[PDB]
Amino acid sequence: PIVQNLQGQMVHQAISPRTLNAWVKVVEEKAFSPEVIPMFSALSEGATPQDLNTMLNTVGGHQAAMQMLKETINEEAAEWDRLHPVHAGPIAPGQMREPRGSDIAGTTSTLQEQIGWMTHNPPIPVGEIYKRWIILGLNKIVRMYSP
Amino acid sequence: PIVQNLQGQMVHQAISPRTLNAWVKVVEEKAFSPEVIPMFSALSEGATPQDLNTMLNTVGGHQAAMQMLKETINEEAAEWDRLHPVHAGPIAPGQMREPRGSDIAGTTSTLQEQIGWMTHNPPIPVGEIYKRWIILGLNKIVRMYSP
Amino acid sequence: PIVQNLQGQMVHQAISPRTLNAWVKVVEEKAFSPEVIPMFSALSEGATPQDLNTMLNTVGGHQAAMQMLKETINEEAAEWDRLHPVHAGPIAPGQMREPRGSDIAGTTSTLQEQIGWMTHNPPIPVGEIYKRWIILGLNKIVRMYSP
Amino acid sequence: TSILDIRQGPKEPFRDYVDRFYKTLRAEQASQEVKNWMTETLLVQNANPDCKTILKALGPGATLEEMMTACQGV
Amino acid sequence: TSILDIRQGPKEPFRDYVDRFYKTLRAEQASQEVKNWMTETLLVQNANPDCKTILKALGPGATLEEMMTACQGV
Amino acid sequence: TSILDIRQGPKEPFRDYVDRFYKTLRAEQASQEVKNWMTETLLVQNANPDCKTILKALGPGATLEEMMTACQGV
Repeated sequence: PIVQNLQGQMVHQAISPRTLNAWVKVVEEKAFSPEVIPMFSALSEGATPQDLNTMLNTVGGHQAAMQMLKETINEEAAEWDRLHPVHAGPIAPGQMREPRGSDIAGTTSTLQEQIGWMTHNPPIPVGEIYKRWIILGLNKIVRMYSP
Repeated sequence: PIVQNLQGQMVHQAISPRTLNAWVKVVEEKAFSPEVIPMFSALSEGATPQDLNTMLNTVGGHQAAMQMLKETINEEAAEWDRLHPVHAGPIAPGQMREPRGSDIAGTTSTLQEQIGWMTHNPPIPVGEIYKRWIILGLNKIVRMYSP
Repeated sequence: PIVQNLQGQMVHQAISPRTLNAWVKVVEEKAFSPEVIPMFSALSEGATPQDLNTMLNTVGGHQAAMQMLKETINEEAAEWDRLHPVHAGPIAPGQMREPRGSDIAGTTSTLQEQIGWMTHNPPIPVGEIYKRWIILGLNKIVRMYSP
Repeated sequence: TSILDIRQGPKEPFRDYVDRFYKTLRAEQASQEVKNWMTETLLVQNANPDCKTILKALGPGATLEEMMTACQGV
Repeated sequence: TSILDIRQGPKEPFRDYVDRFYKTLRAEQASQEVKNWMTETLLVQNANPDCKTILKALGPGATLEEMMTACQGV
Repeated sequence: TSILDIRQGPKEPFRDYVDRFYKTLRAEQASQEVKNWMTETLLVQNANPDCKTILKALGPGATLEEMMTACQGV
């Protein structure tokens, strides 16, 4: 995640193993139950896309759901690209590039790039955009997996 | 929560997973027992409204009680709005807006707004107002759930 | 691992016992399952070759796989030496030596040497080169150990 | 399971039923106004005859602690 | 176990089968285009006659939530 | 359960009863003066005849260690 250091700057720090394991354990115990979404939200505080793929990729089991989510993440990403067209002409030397759906999904962007966008002024909340897609896709799952 | 940093300022820091889990475990084990209220009170030290909705939303089970509480929180909030009318004329550029019942419940306010009110001079204790509503609603529950 | 200190420099710090034990426990529980690879990747964040041999050497059980991996690590290392020939003439006093496959595998290099290469400017990512060999060799194993 | 399929048993305490209701209501994502409509309507409708009778006597305007204490002996 | 050996039982819910499929698909390392080909093809082909029948009625263009809700009673 | 429903068994040690009393008293939220009234009154009143007899001999002014040691053999 990207956290604030004592000095008063935003720097990246790694997520903790008993945080990781707590994510694992939630999924083990409460599967598709709604409490998973606030839980997720708390444990995703200050998290990167990269950390969010890590959390999704580290799941075991419920592979039908994991595939449905993936496909929702790509749909929501396809929709990001649709709604926000690429911008006019070449990229400025003085500036950094606008993200695509795949940069938001973490796929085409690097960590330093993910830190550029979030730490820069104005900052862009690429975590929160992926977060809604995850929560939206979580609703899809919850609604389906209701019996 | 909003905690004091080493430098001597009040800054927000996230709540810990084994704190979260300790909240979960209390509820699992002691359900509606009175010891839940001091326990709550300790674990709510320096907490935001946002963190208080997180704690309430992360409950599983006892949904009749959770609904009774919600409805108590809204009643107490409706009462906040009644007792404290909105103030005269437009909001000053030099000042920040007075809260409503829904800002106290965390609903209409953002985190930075919740930090503005609490950290500013004079500070306003929107946590402690929600806390009484929670404790009051906890009494309602305890009294009902006595057999 | 080599981590950034508060002062703003990269210094070595030792890996933690409950990190070590978490590595052990993953292997105990999920054996050759694919979730082992992201898991590995997270727990190998900022890790040295030396720490990576420590992790491999501390395995118990699955010795056929451990030997297959070793032999993959040496093949990938032999390939490093092939692709990157040694450089022209004697080593400069002002400079430090280029790594071989065995320095990447941690075998012929010392820790201070591993810190020289990574902390120096430009830095060389000898962790990430070993990491791919480990991940590649992990694919070999996963594919074989599929039933 | 659908919200329409939530019903109170002939021997099941209302309380255990109301818990089931706001759990399933917790998995419905509809507008609040619709969920208010579901609350006043479906809850009583799928309540058992003995309690149903009781709840009809509370009239309208009733709140959950009063419903929950009203159908306790049933 | 090979991906061709993944098949749906005569009493096995599709759901439990689809989970098995993307787990084994998760251990295949092939190009995405090939894995897309495997998805539309092999999944339905090794699906049981009763659900297979059902899936033929969805036509093409179908997505996983609709397949998964389509073969639920089977 | 209501505080009036708290009573001492015919074979139940007083001690186990006094624990039950301040647990239920712990779920009463009344003014302290009322809760003092409940203490001196209801506790003895719902105490069993054998201990009740004992407690009448302690007279008024008695404190909990002396009541608790007074009804120990009963």
